[PDB]
Amino acid sequence: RFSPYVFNGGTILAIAGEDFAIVASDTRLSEGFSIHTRDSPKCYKLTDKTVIGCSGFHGDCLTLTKIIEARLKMYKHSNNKAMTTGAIAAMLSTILYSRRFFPYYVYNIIGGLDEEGKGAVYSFDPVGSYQRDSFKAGGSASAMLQPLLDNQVGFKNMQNVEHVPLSLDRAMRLVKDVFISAAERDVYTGDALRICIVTKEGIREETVSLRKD
Amino acid sequence: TQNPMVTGTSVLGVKFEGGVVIAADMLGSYGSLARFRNISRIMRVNNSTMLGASGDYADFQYLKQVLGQMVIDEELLGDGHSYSPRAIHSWLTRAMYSRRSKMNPLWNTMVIGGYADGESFLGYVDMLGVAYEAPSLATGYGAYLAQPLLREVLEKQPVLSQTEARDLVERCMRVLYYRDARSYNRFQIATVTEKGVEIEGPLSTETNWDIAHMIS
Amino acid sequence: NQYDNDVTVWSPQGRIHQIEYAMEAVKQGSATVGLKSKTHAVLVALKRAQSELAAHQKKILHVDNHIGISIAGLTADARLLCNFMRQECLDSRFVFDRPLPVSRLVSLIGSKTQIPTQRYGRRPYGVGLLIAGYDDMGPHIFQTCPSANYFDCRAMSIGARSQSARTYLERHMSEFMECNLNELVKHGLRALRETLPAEQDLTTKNVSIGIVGKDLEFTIYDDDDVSPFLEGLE
Amino acid sequence: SRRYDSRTTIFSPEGRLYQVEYAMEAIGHAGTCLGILANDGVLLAAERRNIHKLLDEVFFSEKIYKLNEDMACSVAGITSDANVLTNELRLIAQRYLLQYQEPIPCEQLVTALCDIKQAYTQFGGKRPFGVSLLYIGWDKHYGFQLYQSDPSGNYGGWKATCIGNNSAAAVSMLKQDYKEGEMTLKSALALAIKVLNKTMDVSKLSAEKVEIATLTRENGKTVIRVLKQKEVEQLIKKHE
Amino acid sequence: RGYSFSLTTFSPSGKLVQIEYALAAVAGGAPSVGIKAANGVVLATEKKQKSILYDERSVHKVEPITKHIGLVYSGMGPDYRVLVHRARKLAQQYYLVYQEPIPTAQLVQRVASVMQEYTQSGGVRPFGVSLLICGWNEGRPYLFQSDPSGAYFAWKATAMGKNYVNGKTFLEKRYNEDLELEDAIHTAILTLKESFEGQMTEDNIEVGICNEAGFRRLTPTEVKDYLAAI
Amino acid sequence: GYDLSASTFSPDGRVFQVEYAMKAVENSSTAIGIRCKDGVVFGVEKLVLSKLYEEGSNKRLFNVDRHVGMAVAGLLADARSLADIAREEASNFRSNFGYNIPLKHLADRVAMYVHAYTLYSAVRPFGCSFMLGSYSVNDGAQLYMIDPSGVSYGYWGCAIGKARQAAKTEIEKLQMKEMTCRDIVKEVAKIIYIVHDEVKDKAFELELSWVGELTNGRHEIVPKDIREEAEKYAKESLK
Amino acid sequence: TTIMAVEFDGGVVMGSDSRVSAGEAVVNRVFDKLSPLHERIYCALSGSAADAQAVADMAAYQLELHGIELEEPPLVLAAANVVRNISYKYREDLSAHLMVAGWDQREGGQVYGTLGGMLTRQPFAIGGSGSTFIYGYVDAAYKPGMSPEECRRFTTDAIALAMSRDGSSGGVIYLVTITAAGVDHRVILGNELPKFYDE
Amino acid sequence: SYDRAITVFSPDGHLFQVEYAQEAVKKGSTAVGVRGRDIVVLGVEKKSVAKLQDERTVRKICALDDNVCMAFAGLTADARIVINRARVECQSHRLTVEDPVTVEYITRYIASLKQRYTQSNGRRPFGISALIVGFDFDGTPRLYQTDPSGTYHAWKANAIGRGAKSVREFLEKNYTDEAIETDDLTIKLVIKALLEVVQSGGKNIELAVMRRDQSLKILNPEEIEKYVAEIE
Amino acid sequence: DRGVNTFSPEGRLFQVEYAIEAIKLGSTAIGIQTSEGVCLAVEKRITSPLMEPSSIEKIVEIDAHIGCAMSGLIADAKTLIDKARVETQNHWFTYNETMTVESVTQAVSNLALQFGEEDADPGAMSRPFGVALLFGGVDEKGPQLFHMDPSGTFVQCDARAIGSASEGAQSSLQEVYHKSMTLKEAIKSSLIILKQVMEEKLNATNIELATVQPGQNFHMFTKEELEEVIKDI
Repeated sequence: RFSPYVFNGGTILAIAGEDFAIVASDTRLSEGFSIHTRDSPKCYKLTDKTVIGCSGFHGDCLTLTKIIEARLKMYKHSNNKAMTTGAIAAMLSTILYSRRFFPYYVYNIIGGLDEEGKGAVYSFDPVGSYQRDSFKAGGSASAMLQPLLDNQVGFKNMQNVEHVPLSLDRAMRLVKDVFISAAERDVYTGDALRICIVTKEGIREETVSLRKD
Repeated sequence: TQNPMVTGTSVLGVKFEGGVVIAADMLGSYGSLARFRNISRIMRVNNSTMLGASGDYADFQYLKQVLGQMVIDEELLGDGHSYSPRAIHSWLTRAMYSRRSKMNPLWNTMVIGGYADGESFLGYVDMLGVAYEAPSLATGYGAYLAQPLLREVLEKQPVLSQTEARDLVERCMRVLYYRDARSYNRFQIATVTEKGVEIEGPLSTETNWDIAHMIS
Repeated sequence: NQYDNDVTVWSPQGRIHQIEYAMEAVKQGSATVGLKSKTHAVLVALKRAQSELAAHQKKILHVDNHIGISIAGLTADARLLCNFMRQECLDSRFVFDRPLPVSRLVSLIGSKTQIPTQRYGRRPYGVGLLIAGYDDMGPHIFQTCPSANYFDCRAMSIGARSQSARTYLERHMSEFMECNLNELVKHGLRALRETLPAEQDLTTKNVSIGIVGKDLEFTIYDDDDVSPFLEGLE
Repeated sequence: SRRYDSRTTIFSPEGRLYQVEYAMEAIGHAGTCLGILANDGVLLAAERRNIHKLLDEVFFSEKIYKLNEDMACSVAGITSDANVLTNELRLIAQRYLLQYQEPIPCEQLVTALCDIKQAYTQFGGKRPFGVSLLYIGWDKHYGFQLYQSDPSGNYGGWKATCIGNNSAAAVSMLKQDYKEGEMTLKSALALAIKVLNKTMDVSKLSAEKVEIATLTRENGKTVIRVLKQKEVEQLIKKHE
Repeated sequence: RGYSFSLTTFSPSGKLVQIEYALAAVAGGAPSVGIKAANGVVLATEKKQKSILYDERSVHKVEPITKHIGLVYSGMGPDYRVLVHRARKLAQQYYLVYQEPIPTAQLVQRVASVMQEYTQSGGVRPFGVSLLICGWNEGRPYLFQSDPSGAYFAWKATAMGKNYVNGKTFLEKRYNEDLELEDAIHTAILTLKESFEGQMTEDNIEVGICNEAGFRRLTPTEVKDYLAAI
Repeated sequence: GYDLSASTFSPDGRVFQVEYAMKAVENSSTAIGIRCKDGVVFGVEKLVLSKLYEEGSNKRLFNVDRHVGMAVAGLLADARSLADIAREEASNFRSNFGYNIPLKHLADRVAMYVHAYTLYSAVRPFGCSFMLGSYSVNDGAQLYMIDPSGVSYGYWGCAIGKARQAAKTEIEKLQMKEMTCRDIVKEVAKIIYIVHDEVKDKAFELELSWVGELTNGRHEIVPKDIREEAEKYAKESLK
Repeated sequence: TTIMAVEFDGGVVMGSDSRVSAGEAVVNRVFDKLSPLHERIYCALSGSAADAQAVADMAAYQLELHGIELEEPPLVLAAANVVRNISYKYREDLSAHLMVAGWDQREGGQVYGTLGGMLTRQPFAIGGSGSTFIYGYVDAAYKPGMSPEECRRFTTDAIALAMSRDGSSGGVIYLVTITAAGVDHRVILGNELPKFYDE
Repeated sequence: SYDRAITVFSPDGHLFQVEYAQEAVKKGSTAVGVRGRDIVVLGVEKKSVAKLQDERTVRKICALDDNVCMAFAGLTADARIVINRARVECQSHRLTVEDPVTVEYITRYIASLKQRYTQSNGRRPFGISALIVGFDFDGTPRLYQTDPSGTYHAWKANAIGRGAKSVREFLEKNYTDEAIETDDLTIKLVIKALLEVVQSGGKNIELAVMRRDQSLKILNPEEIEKYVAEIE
Repeated sequence: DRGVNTFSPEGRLFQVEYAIEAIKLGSTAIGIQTSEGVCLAVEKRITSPLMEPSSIEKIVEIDAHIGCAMSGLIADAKTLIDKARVETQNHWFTYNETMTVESVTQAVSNLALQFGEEDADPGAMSRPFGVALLFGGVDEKGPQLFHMDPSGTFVQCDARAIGSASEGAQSSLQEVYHKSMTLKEAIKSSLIILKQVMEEKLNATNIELATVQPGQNFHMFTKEELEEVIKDI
């Protein structure tokens, strides 16, 4: 039986602040019991304001990002303006759903700046079904990074703690420290970290080292 | 092509300063049998590209005729625009992917290496659409045996002189001969550089069996 | 009278009258002039204004990051053929993962516009294009015509009264390989203003400039945007 | 190419489909055909043009075709087109009997066909059928019926009418000589031989120059019968 | 792609002028004759043979359609080959579907339909042939004449082609219902012999017969024998 | 007239559309080829219609496949379309049969293609002739010349365009069966400089190509040095 | 089924057994597995006998059109490219295998292997279910540069070996020698098969 | 297939085929309607009395649904086509919406259809003008006129067919709220209208009637003739 | 007779020239663009008092921010209106945002020169639309009024008169318009020009009027509002 889906692992992450949106993912591209490459960053710069993550079946990550960017230049041609994050979110919902019967098996997490300069992160699933959150993990290590991001970012189950706004630095140390917390335990996470920060100034890229073993 | 009839074994790929070199033994199997023992699994696409393939061999010849047909159609124009290795890599990624999308998958695991504009490209494309670059590739069980040797040495030396790469490929293929059941002591080494694609072979692998007298 | 009703009728002189009449369309279009230097491919368009209150119709169309066009003639034909060009470039950056070389693009357009020029009941595209595009071979300025034939030009001027602009461009074509961006656009604006009636003048309104080159993706400059390049003009 | 198109689906400068009216000229030159609607049955009487030569008369009648269990049709004009129309009507009524398990009423059948003739008269550019048709058929809704359709696709129910050569004189004689609701089958036979006697200018009417088939009811079943020659000579002699 | 509109349009008088002209073409065709006996049907048609170079045995106008049906035409030859192949196709469909030799009235209905389809379709002219289909089954003879307009007539005995009017008037005085087959053949051959102009031979007139044993062509020997006694 | 479409013979039996299209080829600029002992050479009187055009605009020497060249004339877009059709032809033949298509079969296929448009009112003839050159160790040099009618003839020396007659009278002056490419190139040059009516329609380019032994059967445009020495000698022969 | 081909200087030699079995009882104990594709191009069938036959006939059709259209005998490489295309385009529907062999002016004798839709010239290209029992013999007894009689007695020996061991192969051994002169069809009756170690 | 462009502009901007189709309507049997308080009446002139004629199958006032009926004039066959398409589409509307069609829906439908055949390959324009009268689910009366050009309108009372100029002049003169206060003043309005154009006061049009939330009601020629003597 | 795709000796399609002449017979409509929004008034040209005045609707809605005036073959513009409606709503579905005016007039502008008589896979359009539209609306770029014609050229205009008396009326538009104009001034001005051009005496019945403001959706002025604005005459 030919199987058309393989879990190439690698986790992404996205956070929304008052004025930014980080997106991060490990670049281990695993399969079975090996490591294809210790470098295949799973964030793809879509526009000047929108950084899209993709984890899961690596082939559909490539095809899906290529289709998205093609749709962005189609939009820009017929409308004379780049898609915002809102439009990219909805359009990626109809792309991911128009194959409802043989899915793109790719957990997207689109983070970026809406037209109000405020953070926005649209976590998806393989068959469409999006939403806007303030933070999100996806992929292999979503279950080990999600609760800690609830804790230090959502401040849930706390008492007598000031729900201070999410500052860019503390979001950074959250990203790196949580990916280390995953690299210790998740088998599919590690070998690098590709943290892309989004602001009005453009997209600045930052990488981090992790456990290789 | 749901089932493989005549497969090959692992292909090896490794970059080096100013060119890429790959090897793939000239064996073509049919089950456990080593039916075809003098088939070449490395193609020259043009002066700057050369391709490899494990897995099903018939589909490899389909990609030879189609792909060489493309580069010949493009050489016909004589407009100075030729597919860099990145273009050929992306194309095979799309053909393989689409064929997957129809559930008629080309059962290849190709490894495209090339050298255009002094930048050694080295791609990978398996049947399901997975693709990526890397300093060292090995399809099939080569990703199990020769792959740790190549990432070990490249870890020790990410930039390699050409001959050091060639010995590294020879020694990896020595391991594949000793341990890969579908292997055979007859392989080609392809070198793509400034000058062009040169396909040496059939080569062979010296083998040591001193351990065979150690058991007692 | 009996030969000028169809595209598929050879005259006794061996000429397709409908195709020639199709080129009369581009000859009536608002003058648009392109040209190129060693590094840049410049376009310059006079956006006609039907009424004083009406705005000058757009003559430049973004085709991709490195290719832009300048129509003149039947506009709807121009947006059809532009949609085709865009679909070509998107398909190339999809499959081959690299920008389409321009000459191949104008070849595709050539074979496209050739088809109705030979099949009964179709009509030749009455849209005469200039295409600017930068690729590995340097900047390009192709001219296409209703006859489906395309040209590779140093500098060409199409539109009504374009012959003056081509006259000037013969007067100064020998300087174009060395000109920087601004001087180049100055040449284009002068030659384009050679076409209009003497009293009427180039302004920020009726001019558009789409430049594309080595270190610059294709960019279109509108009414206030041509201000920087819209000065002096002796 | 456009030089060659006859444009058979366009109006004139006065709103008259030239091909439909020219077709009406063709049927205007066809052999006269008329039937009468009565209480106890219906009869059709058509001037034959197979008159007389070395013909064989292999068939039972010339211009009368059987359409289902319960109907009959008479054509006039283009013989071939009449063939195509008859085959099409048989196909329609038998599709209705497949899809409903009952006979098809006359009105539904005529409408199904006349939509076809109209369809050619509107688009497709084909020439319209130059074939007028008179129908007779019984149905459990409305009783015995007579439907005249013409090339334009228009049709109407009639109690007795005549299409073809001298149709004007025929309908005139019917206006002078039809007793609405009081014409019997035999009264219909006599009147029909009256009209055909006066109209057919070929001169002494024979049994060979016409045929008549009558439809009536018998024991919960419909009977479609053609008149044998002895009955025709009998009825013409009676007409004398 | 081809013209889609009908080329035959009702003239303002309403008579299809293309079928008038096509009938004029058949009227100029080589003369043919058919007569129905009590037990069979004769078909004899004139060979408008040019130079003696012709291999006269190479092609025949009287082709069988099955074991019991014939065809003769009058006018345009190649068109006739079209209708022959079409007829063979139809009779074979009927034989597959119902497992019975096709009754000749049926076959003439269908082939009449096919001759009609081209008086109405797009950009085709009507045929230029008037068929004579003779057939036997149910122990009974059949002889039909199809025209370019598609209508078919059932005949006792008929004539077509060049001088078909004098042919028919020749048959009206010489056909009798009780005519056996051979004397029928004699009457037909005399009928052609009225306006042959050329001294008939066993090479230049064809003779076909359909009886209970089936349809076939009479070899020029036998036809030579019937060309005796005249 | 009687000449309103190809599907209409005149009273004398001449499909006027094909003849007209030939009158379209004859208005274009003359191009010539010469098959010789070891290959084929092409020249192109490519009139440049204005100083604005790039050196290399409107090339009339194509590459329908690596072992076949193509010189065209007349309405040039139609020439390009024949380029696409022929290229599809050789590609189809390499995918079907796995080796370079014999040029003879290629001019059969293309000739049937052009001929496919002289039967219908729905389409018009290609108003363009053209020459095909090829060299191979198996069949040597070959030169076929399709015209608007679709007929394919093999020539030792050909000429198509406006000055076809003068170019023929020039080509008959040669013993082309006994010359090699590197000497043929000069003579084709002299031909183009001679046949070109200079004072009318000045300012053309010379655009040459061969395919044969020296190019290993690979059709390629002439080296610029060889073209320039050729123009130099031919112009010197004008004098 | 055990078909075999060999390349020697003037041409080739296509041996083949003559049994086609249905399961455990044979259907045909004489069947020529060598159907001509042209005057001098034979294809040795195997696998689905019906499928192999359809493949041989279609390939013969295209090779004959291409044959006449060029007016020159079609090169064997052409033939194995058409049988290669038809065996590759339908590979999920045909269990066929066609060692297409022959002669041609431009190259001389050839034996192309086309199992699964691939194309590989080879010295000796044995196939068929019995071919899995003679790899040893052919490898031990093949020496390049074989005279024709060496090729014929050689393939007769090899197919003899396969016939003694294999159940899918039995009967007579057909042999044809394709050269510039023409085809020389020969048959090996069961009383003439060279006897080997029988126990 | 036939794909010639039958309907094409002419050297004034006119669509000659549309003007010609409207010519065919102008020779059609004159029809009239009016929109009253709770009733909607249509009258179709006489058409073809022809004493042998059958009445039932030669009427011009067919039913499109429980609440939508229509007159017309011109090429009666074409109008039979449009009537059929409109019927099938009404029922498809009840399939996809569960709500009976407003008169606006079916009228705008048929206007779309006539517009398409004015503007497609190888198709002549319909020669029918349809005065579709009906009741919206709220019960308001509805009169929509649709001509071959495809443009449709609401109407108080409008006349179509031959001589629609004089009759339309009539409803322009005599349509008043006193005129449609009651049923019989409405119907005597319609027949009082056609009587300028009917062939002697008649049978020689009979008509049709629809009451609020009541299926189409026709008239036999007796009750038509009562009004006949009542107006003559 | 010739085809529909024939170019004249001057270089224009015949059918687009004769069609742009056909628009010259339509009733004059006019709209004007201002920084407050855009208004639209069109003469109904009632033919008889038996007509329903609310029947003739020459200013219809394309979405919550795009009002489409027209003039000419009012039948033809139905396919344009429904085309635009399906367009903007599909745009909303897919991209989750309102559709720009330039995008709409470009999309619907794509159908003009989509006509022929030989390609015709369906029975596609056999002649150019005899409609001159004037898509008005507001987007993130703000108020904009895009003219359109049968030839498919959609052009941005500050204020434009289309129809029968578009010649003179347009002279009134260049005569009266100025960038700093307030929207009620736009309404008054346009009604003044229509009153100049109309044959019949003006009233609140034989015209309509709509506007689309930055916060206001598309809206058609009822009878009373129209009268209140015509009190100024």
